[PDB]
Amino acid sequence: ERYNYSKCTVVVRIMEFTTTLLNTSPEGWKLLKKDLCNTHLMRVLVQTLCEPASIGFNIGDVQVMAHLPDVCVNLMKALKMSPYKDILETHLREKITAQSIEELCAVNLYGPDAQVDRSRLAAVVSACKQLHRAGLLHNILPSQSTDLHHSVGTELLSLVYKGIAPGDERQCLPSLDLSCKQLASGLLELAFAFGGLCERLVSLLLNPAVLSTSVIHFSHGEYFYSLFSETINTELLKNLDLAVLELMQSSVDNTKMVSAVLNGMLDQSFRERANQKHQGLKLATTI
Repeated sequence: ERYNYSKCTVVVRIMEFTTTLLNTSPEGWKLLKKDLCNTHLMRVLVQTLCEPASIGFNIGDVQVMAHLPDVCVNLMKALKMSPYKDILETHLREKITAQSIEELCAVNLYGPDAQVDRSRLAAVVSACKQLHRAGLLHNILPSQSTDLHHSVGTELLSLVYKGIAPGDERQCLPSLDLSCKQLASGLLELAFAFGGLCERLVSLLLNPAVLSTSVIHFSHGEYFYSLFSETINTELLKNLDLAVLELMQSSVDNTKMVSAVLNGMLDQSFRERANQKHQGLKLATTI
């Protein structure tokens, strides 16, 4: 009860100290050469990022861990804008995230082994979101073959689009718990953390593939959109021009979908008008 909270304070402040000082100095790299031996704290940082409960976070207490990711992101960012990324770029990338990470997590199709899987799934998704927050994610992005970052577009489909569908065996449709809701949202944010997916995304939408059930049939894309509505339409809005042009023109023989998706565009656009005014007027003009 006390040793934890103490050392939690201590790590949080040492991280804060590093970032706000060993970086805010314009020639702080000389200080880095003074605090030369730091690989230790790098691994501590990354262990917190990846498995916070191991160190300090171990309290799980809402006020402290609320600010923990913010500090982590800021420190990560500082290490970006400063040199000495090699230790970052290596010691973080090649250890807490890899290609095999997504597949080796992807194996358990939300199995009854509940207390196990979505744990590390969520750990990874939170961590990667935090990375993108710091925007060092692309350094963890491995080299691919096409402008479309298969790295994450593929995990999109192979985790949800294939994942949500039991049509490969015509078994019972897997109901989603709020656990599944939040996990899916995280995965979607992941997919959308990388530019150049939306076209594939609408392809995943405007697909006349039909799901089976319970005997009724309903278009799989309709399920996918109806379920993850807010995140989808959000991201579609995030690149409104490209999505609009593709929705209009790449789409033929599309009655239900194109309608519904455009309505959703308009809707979730209006839903947030106090937040901004330059988002829908442009959407209106385009469509």
